Amino acid sequence: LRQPIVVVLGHVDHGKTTLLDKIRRTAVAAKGITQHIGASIVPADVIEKIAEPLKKVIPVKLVIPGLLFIDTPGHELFSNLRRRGSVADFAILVVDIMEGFKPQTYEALELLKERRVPFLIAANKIDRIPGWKPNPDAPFIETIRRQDPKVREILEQRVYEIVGKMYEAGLPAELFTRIKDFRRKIAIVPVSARTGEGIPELLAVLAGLTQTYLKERLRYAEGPAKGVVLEVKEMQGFGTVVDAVIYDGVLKKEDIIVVGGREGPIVTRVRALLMPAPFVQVDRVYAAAGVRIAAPGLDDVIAGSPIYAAESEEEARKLMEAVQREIEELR
Amino acid sequence: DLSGLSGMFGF
Ligand SMILES: Nc1nc2c(ncn2[C@@H]2O[C@H](COP(=O)(O)OP(=O)(O)O)[C@@H](O)[C@H]2O)c(=O)[nH]1
Repeated sequence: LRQPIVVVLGHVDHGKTTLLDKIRRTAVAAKGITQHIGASIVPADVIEKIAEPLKKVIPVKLVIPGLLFIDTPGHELFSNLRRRGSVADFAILVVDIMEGFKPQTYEALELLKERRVPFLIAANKIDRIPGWKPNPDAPFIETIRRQDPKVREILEQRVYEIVGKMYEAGLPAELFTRIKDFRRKIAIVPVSARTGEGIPELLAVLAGLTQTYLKERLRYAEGPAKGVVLEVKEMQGFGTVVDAVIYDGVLKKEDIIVVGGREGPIVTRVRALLMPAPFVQVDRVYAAAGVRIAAPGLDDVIAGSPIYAAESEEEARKLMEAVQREIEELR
Repeated sequence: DLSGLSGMFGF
């Protein structure tokens, strides 16, 4: 298996950026992350370490190698993960527990539905519930046991409101500690992206659900890379480069690639693969990775475009019609 | 429950 690819959605100011940064900080402290372009990997060992206080209540053993978190949240990035469903394997829908569902919360729901991306809800800012007294970094189930009873009562009223919106939207959901069948109900996991409370359940649910239910998508197949472009930018000493996510196979230096551009399909060859310095050049990257790709002729590449490596010029040519067809469905 | 996460049920 390779790493699930996780995207973070939700309304402005509900804590997406904060949550991703808390996760990364928690992982860096456990050991910590792997450095990818536009993404961070939490290794399975680190997830097992962070989930250690839950070991007696739930099985915490991982058969995924890690989780890859896309570091840019929100709807434009999610649109750039679409492919003939999504490249994303799982999403976190961040809702500020005090505020509830806002307009971009419902947009994210529609996008998730349309692309059939499975998800959970992170009911964030629980530290802002009147009376909350933090236990930093603790599992939700440990810290809530130490809050005033009125605190639990407010939390359950806010969660019930979320559950009401979700049902109205066609999607059964519940507090994660009130679910028997995680295939049938969307889990609501209360967290604080400020204090870290609930991050352990957060990570254990993501890991649990992806490795249990998505093993067919997560199968690594040795083969030429398949990916998506997330950004197009100018890079001094390399011209226009693309930041991509590789979701299957292996991408190597000097591989031929086919990518979509504004004046038609681009056929080029990898000149350098760049990763963050611990930029450094690497000879190859395996799925799942975020990598920066320097190749000639990428000026007109369309963000969101598929990227397909090719063993030969003749197989490249055969890919160009698929790429154009993909690009058309994405406009 | 094949995930085993319903070990949390009741908390
Ligand atoms: N108290 C508290 N503040 C938070 C939490 N998560 C985010 N914030 C703050 O809420 C604001 C918006 O967070 P941000 O991550 O930027 O929101 P985004 O727009 O969804 O990416 C910032 O001031 C954050 O410091 C939380 O869990 N607790």
